[PDB]
Amino acid sequence: VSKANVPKIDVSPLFGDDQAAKMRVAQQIDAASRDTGFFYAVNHGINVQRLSQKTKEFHMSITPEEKWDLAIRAYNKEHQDQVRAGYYLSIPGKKAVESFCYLNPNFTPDHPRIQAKTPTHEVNVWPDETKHPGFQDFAEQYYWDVFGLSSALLKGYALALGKEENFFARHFKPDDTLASVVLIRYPYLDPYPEAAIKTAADGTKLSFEWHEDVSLITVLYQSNVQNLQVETAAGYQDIEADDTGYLINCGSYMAHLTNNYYKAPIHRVKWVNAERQSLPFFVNLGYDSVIDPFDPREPNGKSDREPLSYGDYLQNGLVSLINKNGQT
Ligand SMILES: CC(C)[C@@H](NC(=O)[C@H](CS)NC(=O)CCC[C@H](N)C(=O)O)C(=O)O
Ligand SMILES: [Fe+3]
Repeated sequence: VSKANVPKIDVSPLFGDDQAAKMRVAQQIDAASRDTGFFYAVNHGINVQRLSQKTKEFHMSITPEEKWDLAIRAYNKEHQDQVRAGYYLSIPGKKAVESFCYLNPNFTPDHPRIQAKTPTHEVNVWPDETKHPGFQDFAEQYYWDVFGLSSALLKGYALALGKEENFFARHFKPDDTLASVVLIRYPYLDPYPEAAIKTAADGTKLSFEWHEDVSLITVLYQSNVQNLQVETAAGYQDIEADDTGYLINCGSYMAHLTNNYYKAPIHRVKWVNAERQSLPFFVNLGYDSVIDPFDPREPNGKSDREPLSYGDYLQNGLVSLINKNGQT
């Protein structure tokens, strides 16, 4: 098994006003997006230290009672409004991973999308503050820290594609973004239940099967345990871990709107028996956001693809990923 070329790109110019330096970042984003589809964003300005410090613990201190009380509807029929946000329980002997998903903190009962009961919008659920002091504050703060990094990255992608820097970011707004954070725990287990291990066609033991991400881009922090592989024509290649950087890739909404010029890389999660964290931020637009497709391979830039509303894209994609790769 070979190793994927995953360049480390200093993204710090994307926060500044040196326009040629921003173009030199954009060139690197373009090159990576046309190669394996992954890069590490470094010099990103976020305190990923601990982000990790916490997150395993939140993880290491929630009880079964609290898990049921926060569980999504797949695990708790009483919680019919929790499709996306809440706790995703492990099933000892069967399913090792567990996770906690939250959405835009601005989705409250006052928000018109909550009032209208629009699909994919939910009010976040949180544990008791006294049992988990500082957790909600940390998690909401983190959402906006990674929102800020993601905005800057979106400026890089726009410039890489020959657009003005706000081409994507103008649709990525605190008042309506459908972006989500997931705090994932992958446990060490001895014995590890074979029922929680999948076998790929090529024989590789996996925790999560091949997929394209449902996102515009995905902005991922993981602890220092190698696990991800990306598909290339020559087969799957290992993505090296880097617990100081953010691993970035495009999702299928980007592939759609660029006429597949920036493909959504197919990737999977190898099985590794080690305690680790996987903390994605899925960069989603607003429910009504529409980006007009274009084809940067064509002299006239024109695409015949239909502009997709982001919310309907997300509703279709999240359901499809559950059906194909299982309830997480
Ligand atoms: C590699 C990570 C992205 C992580 N995988 C994942 O998070 C996988 C594949 S991208 N993602 C999902 O299942 C979609 C979660 C969507 C979320 N509940 C929401 O409503 O927005 C892992 O470590 O398994
Ligand atoms: Fe993924």
